[PDB]
This record gives sequence, structure tokens and C-alpha cells, in this order.
Amino acid sequence: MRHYEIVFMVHPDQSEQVPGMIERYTAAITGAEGKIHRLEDWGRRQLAYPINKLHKAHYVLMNVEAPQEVIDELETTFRFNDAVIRSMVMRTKHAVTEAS
Amino acid sequence: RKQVSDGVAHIHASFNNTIVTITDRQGNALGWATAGGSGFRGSRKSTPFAAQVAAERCADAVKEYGIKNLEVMVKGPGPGRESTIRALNAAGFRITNITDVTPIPHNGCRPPKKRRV
Amino acid sequence: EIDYKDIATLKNYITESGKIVPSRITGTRAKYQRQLARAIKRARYLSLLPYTDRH
Amino acid sequence: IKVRENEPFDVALRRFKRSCEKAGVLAEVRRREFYEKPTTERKRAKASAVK
Amino acid sequence: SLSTEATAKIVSEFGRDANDTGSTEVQVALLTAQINHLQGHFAEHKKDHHSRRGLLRMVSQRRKLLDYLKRKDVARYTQLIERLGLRR
Amino acid sequence: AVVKCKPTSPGRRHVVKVVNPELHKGKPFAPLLEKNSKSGGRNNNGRITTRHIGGGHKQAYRIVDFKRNKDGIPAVVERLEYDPNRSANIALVLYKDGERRYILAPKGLKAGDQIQSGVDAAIKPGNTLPMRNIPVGSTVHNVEMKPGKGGQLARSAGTYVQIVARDGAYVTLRLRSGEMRKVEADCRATLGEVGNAEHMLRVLGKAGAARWRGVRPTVRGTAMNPVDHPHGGGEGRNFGKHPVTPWGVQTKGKKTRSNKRTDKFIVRRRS
RNA sequence: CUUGAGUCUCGUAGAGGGGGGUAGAAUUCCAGGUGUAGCGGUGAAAUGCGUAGAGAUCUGGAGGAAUACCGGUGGCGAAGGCGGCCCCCUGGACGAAGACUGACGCUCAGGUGCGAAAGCGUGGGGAGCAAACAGGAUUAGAUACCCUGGUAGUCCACGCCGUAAACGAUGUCGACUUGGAGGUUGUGCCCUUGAGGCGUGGCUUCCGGAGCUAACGCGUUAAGUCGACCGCCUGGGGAGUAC
RNA sequence: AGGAGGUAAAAUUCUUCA
RNA sequence: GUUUAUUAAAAACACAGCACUGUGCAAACACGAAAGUGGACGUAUACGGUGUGACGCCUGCCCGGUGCCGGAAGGUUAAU
Repeated sequence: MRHYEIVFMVHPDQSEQVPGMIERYTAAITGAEGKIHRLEDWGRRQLAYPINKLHKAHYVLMNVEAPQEVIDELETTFRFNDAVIRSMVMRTKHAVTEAS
Repeated sequence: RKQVSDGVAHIHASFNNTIVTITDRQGNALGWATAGGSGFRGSRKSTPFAAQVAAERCADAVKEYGIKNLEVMVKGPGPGRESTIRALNAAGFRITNITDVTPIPHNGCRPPKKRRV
Repeated sequence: EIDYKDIATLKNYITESGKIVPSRITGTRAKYQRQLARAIKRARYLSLLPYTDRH
Repeated sequence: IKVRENEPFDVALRRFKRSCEKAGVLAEVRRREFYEKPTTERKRAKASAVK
Repeated sequence: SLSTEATAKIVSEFGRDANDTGSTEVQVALLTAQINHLQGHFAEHKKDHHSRRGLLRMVSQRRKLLDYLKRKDVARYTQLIERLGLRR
Repeated sequence: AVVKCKPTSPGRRHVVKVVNPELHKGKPFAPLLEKNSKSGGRNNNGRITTRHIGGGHKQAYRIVDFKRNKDGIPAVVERLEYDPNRSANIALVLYKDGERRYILAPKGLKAGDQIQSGVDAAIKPGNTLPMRNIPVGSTVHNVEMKPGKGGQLARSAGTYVQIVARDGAYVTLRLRSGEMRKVEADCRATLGEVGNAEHMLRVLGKAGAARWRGVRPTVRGTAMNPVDHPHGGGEGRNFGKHPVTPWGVQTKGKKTRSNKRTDKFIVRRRS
């Protein structure tokens, strides 16, 4: 059970479903006695370059202490979900707070 | 025919010939002109002056649309890289923007070799 | 520098074109140099730091 | 790379290229691929950067 | 590389007590543990040669350790091979 | 899976089997079977119109659906069967209504998948839908030329088509032959590739290995006599004639394509 | 018995290795709109390409392969060798103290395993590049250098080949021997009160001592000074060939 | 002063012993 | 293996394999004045023609004549 950054961006059209994503996500994690130290939602933020057409996406920061199991089967949900655009999990090194 | 005012100057200077094409804000090309098309064969067109007259050649063929101002996107090094944009300005065109669009790959394709001279 | 999210600190370590500035100018430290570069690489992917100014 | 001049001038004044791209990284990836040969070149030049 | 949970667990089964991981039985024990763990690791991929010499080094290590133990006290040798399950 | 038999005997050492473990073993689905006799290369006049047709092992037909009209109705692939009539493998899928139909089992197909057809079917192998809804570039097999007819393009094994154009109500498809023919997007198609691809890795091994398939021996024009074949008979391996058919038709380059009807539906011939 | 060699707790750095995905740029191919006799190429030209509309330009899509900048006598590994990003699995090395095992060590014929590129077998794929080959130039001659095209190959899965200037042309391990300038990775102490100050280890780079050597040079990482073990040489050609 | 970029087209052969 | 049933059973023919080429479906081709049918109730890993003839190493030089596949300024040119 290690930490994972996790910082995906949902399509601007599916912004009303975003608040729901965090629900199932946090639920699936807590289901396996997972953890959670930080969860931020910068909201519809500007983009650096025209990614998959359309400008400005909906970013949603994350920080969970889930095992290297439920986290591996997490990207499969993102890839399958055409709603979300990008996705990335990074390092571990203990947990953090606020910032950004 | 037509009557635009804002266009673009897509030039492509190389180590051999320099092609200049004045298009619109949509990129459909209104008129072009090469350094070789106006004569100068071989090293003759491989010079900055070849591009100078070339620009004037493209200019005296696109003014029919009343092109007041137009952007300029340079592409490809070699001669006629600076003298080219130095012509349109003296031709009577209102230079606005000048951006470089030289194809720079992040190391992908394999370049040639044969050059032992 | 010590992170990638702190773009407010990595925006002054890169040229206008986005190219990572060498330690020769920034005068940055050793271990801190690669870390600074490693942070930029992560930011770029997350669309935090444009790879080029062409955009 | 790009330049957005003011008003009181027409001269290029775009000497930014002579400090980044232009040919500083274009001429390099122009001819042969070199590969391992560069090391000897840089090592040779670096040996002359001392005195 | 073998969780610290299993390591300390094995040490408290071969040696007289804790902190006695230096014991020959403890070493050969903690070594075989990996040899059996990585055993399944190589079962997959099978193209990992760099990490292959490591596993071989581990076995070649305990092997020499066995000859030593067998050299000194023979009883401690048998009570180890039959328990740990090896040598055949 | 490919297998290379050992030289246990002559005509068996040059054999390369192409079996498949994920292939059903037994009798097919009776409800989807029929007579399907064997002509023999002869027509109603009993004249052998097509030469080299005869013998072969007894075969049966498999009711395969190429139209795929069952839209909005999911289906699960029960198993994969062998279809002698074709070179590709068929898949006995079972829809949620209880109806079973055969379809060209795609490359990435397995037993227990959920395929479906319709202008709402997800872009994946095994699904069928009009090219007007299928993204450009998407590799598709069993393409149709007319809306409602049925898949007729890329039906063999390992073969496939690739949509690479739109414009109007048509789309240009890159046939496996290398030709790009235009077809109205109104025509449906099935994403992904066709069946197996190891079908071309076969080499039989012996002559008799081609007899029970439906092919008969081949005779050369040089071996035959002039009264039989234009290449004459000769008096010791002779020719002096031009490579033509046994009916007086130039070959080895001589094109014989006359249509002018579908030439418009053509962009660039093969090469 | 513990100083050699290991284990244990915690922590740190890394193009180390293997597997599975992913993103952007560019080139090529293809499609649409606009546009029209040139394009392309060289030292100069030509072959080639183009009125079935190229090149150029704008937009979109597919595919392959490699990852610009970072990037450096910088880092890692036994050597070969190894560069985007992320996940999973995993080897080894190293450091701060203490504790434990207690020579359990070093090397090592046979044998065994690994091992760039090229090549080969069974398949797939194949943008670019590119032996052979084809067509133009150069030339006294051009089966070459140059240009236009282009197959095998390069890529991927599996099974072989085990060959190189496979070099640092120096085998590996341990001990000892004046120093100076840097790189890189931990750690102790001090108004942390300067981004540092004052020390102590591992590794690496250049120069320079004694000494050594035929000289060139090497020079605390030795080719210095010694010890252990294994391999190897006895003129060149023949030949890394014959049996 | 430091750094970066640019800058050359082909042209064979010469006995043996002192 | 096949073949001159009834003087030739052979180095001939066939042969898996390989190669070139034609073929985008109402296919090419073939039987037919036509309809129609076969090819195929198949779809380029398919089919037809030709050539050679397991495999192993390989398969060079040459485009005038005679053909095939394209383009094309000028010239000649039927019926109307």
C-alpha cells in the first residue's frame, strides 16, 4: 500500500459528472481499507496546447494511499471512460497537503 | 476577383530554391512565386537576391486582391531567409507578424549519409 | 524546484522557448539541477509547461 | 522565435534567433548522425576550454 | 526483496532468538525464501538475465554456506535440509 | 498455431500444420446448416466451364450472416467453428433474444465477448455499423458496396480493409489489393480484422493434400499439343509461342477489365 | 575470538534489466478546399515527377520507428552495453549506528550461462534510411565517390549464430604509498539565523611526485611497491589456415 | 572579452642497385 | 503416383513448392446468336492463365525485332 499522485482531467462537457467520479473513486478505495489525505478540484482550467480539440479542460487533483492493486485497475476505468482526457499517477514519497 | 486585406506570406527558403506564396487568413494561397521560376538556375537562385526578386514576383501578382497587411511564416534555412521578408516590407505591405515554422522533429526519422566530397 | 506543481518556481528556470536553462546561467546547484529538470519533465506532460513557444 | 514590435520602427531587430534555434540546433541534426563520435569532439573541445 | 515481515519471521524460527539473523541456519533460510519467491518471478518474463545472475548468486551463496555448516556440525546440517526442504 | 511435422515419410516432411486450440471440436449448429452439393466445375450444360475443379472432401454450408441487421441487440460469442466453405473461421454468437448466427470471427475475438450492430454500436472488433458512423482510418473487414446487400469486401482469412476518406455520402476504402474503391457510407461494416492469418502459412506437403480440397492436377500448354493448346506440342520442350490461354488470349500483362460502369467508383488502381 | 567476508533495521541516488501502456513533433502515404507550371536536385545538370492538377499552402486521418531541448570527461553495470513520460516486477551497490553469525574467504581447468552489430530459420510489419539491383552523370576507363529510385535489412515475437579495434588493446581480489584542481552521492556538528561554515565515507575525471619504462607515458583507480590464483606468449609470413 | 552560426569541388602514375 | 485399353509404364505426365501476371464482383474466363448458367451461393491468405518443378546454394548481361503496359506536339487517315 503506497501513495499515488493521480491527476486526471475530465472533458469540459462532462463537468457535472466529475463530482460523481470522485465519489465512486474514493468509494472503491475506502472499500479496500484504502486512504486519502488530499483531494483538490481546480475546476475548468486553461490548457497549454490544443489537446484532442477544444480548449480548456477540467482538472481534478488527487492523493490516495491505496495498495498497488486497486490503483492498477484504476487506469482501466479512465481509459475506458472517454469522458476523461488525460491521466497520470506519480511516485509516492509519503503524503502531502494543500500546496498547488 | 475578391478583395481581401489580411493574408499570410508562407516562404520556404532552402539551400537550392526559395518559394514564396501569399495566402489569406484561411490558407488557400492566392498567388506564389519561386526564385527559380523568375530565372536564375543553379547557384543563381541559391542566393538571397533570388528570393528578393522572388518576393516581388509574388507581390506583383497578389496585389490584385488589395492585400494591405499580412503575416509572415518563415520555413527552411539557407539563403533568402532574411532578404525575403525584406522585400515585402519595401513592396508596400504592412508587416504584422513574423513567426518561424521550420519543421524541427524531436529526433525521429533517419537522415541521409552520402555526402563524402 | 523541489517539486513540479510549483510552476511558479520552474517558470523562471526555462527560456522563453521552453528550453531548460543550463546550470551555467541559473547557477543552480548539482543535485538540484536534475531534480529541477525532472520536475519540468513532469509538468510538461501534465500540460503545465509548454514544450515549445510555437503554441 | 517570435517578435511583436511596437510602432516607432520597421527594422527587424530579431536577433533572438542568433541565441537559440536558427542553426544552433538545426545544423547539428543536419549531416551525419555521429552517435558515439560526438563524445570525442566534445571531449576535445572541453579540453581546450581550460586554457 | 523479501518484506521485512518475513525476514524477521524466519529469524525467529531458526536462530536461538531475535537479532540472531547472522546464524547460518537463518541465512540459508532467508536466502531460500527468495529463491522460492523469485522462482515464480522467473517463471514469467524468462527474458530477465541481469536479475538472473542475482538469483544464481543467492543459491551459489547458500550452497557454500551448506558445505560450511555440514563441515562443522553435521546434525545442524540435516535438521536444516529436511526442514527447509531441499537438496533432495 | 503453426506446426512443422517431422520427416517420417516422403510428402510429410514438407507439411506445416495450422491447428487452433480455441477451435470447437465436433458437429456444427444443425439449425444453421443445409445441403450445399458439389458441382465439379461444370454448368447446367454439364460443360466444364472452370478447369481444375473436382474430387475434394465432402463439405457442408454454414449459415453465416454478413448483413448484421440485429441492431440494438447485444450478443455473446459461444464458440469458434471451422468453415470449410471459406478460409476464415466462423463464430456462433448468441444474442440476448435467443437467436444464433454465424459471423466472420475477427482477430481479437474470444469466447464470451459482447458484440453488437447498429449506428450506436461501440467502435470495437466484432461489431457492425455504417461507415458513416465509423471513424476514419478504422481498420474494417467484411465491407459492403451497397446498403442492405451484405459484406463482400475482405471476407478471406487475414484480409482487411481500411477506411481513409469521406466526402459526400461516400467513403474511399483501401482494399487489401492496394486499390482504393469508393463506396457510399450508407454501407455497414465490421471493425477489426477478419479471422486467422496463419492460413497463408500453409504449404500442404504433398499432392494428395490438394486433391481432397477440390483441386485437380494442372496440365501445361507446352506439354499438350497444338490441336489442344495454342502453345503447340513441340518436339522436345519447345514453345516459340506467346504466353496465352488455351483459347487464344494474351497473358502476362494483357489486362482484360471492361466495365465503365463502376470505373467512377475507382480512385487508384492496385500496384 | 573478530578486523575479512555476510545478515539484519532505516534511509538514499540511478539511460541497470524485463513487461505492459502513453504523448508530442516531424517525415512518408492518403483525403478535402484554394491555387497553377513548374516541382525536385547538383559544383553545374540530368534521370525522375506533373494538365488524371505536383510542389507550395490550409485542415483532418492512419502508420512505423526513434525520443529534440534536458544532456555534461554527468550517472549505472562484471563486460558487452544502457537515454521522453508513467505504472507493475526486479538485481546490485552505498551510507548512518548498533547488534548478530564467526574465515562460512579469494581464485578457479572442465563445464555452464550471458553476450552490440551483421547474418540465418519460422511469421508479422514496414515512415524514413538503405547492400544488391535499375536508371542518369563524372571519367581516358567508373561494375566507385555524386543524383534520382529502391529489395534484403533496420523494428516486433520465438528459436539460433556466440563472432568484433567485444580496448582503458592493461584479468580479478586484497594491502601499502607525497598532493592539487572538479564532478557526483550520504552523513555529524554550528547564532540552521548567508544562498552557507567546519569535518568525515563510497565512486568518478584531469593533472602532477617519487618510482617505474626502450620511449611514449602511466602515476593512490598504477604500467608504483607486494601477495594469491587463473589464462597466455617464444621471429615475420604460412595462419587464425590444413587434418 | 566569452558564446553561437557561416565559410574548401575533381586532378593518376614515376624501374632496379648504390 | 499417372499414361499410349490391345508392341512404348520410360529420363514422359502429374507432383507439393516457388514466381510472374490477370481479376474489386453483374469479376476474369467459359458454355451460349439470347436468356441463363458455371465460375461461387466464393471475395485478393480468393480465383483463372502461364512457367518451373522436394530441398540446399542461387537465378547474371541485353529492350533493337516481335508483343504487352502508358503517354503524346506534329503528320496521314474510314464511315458521316
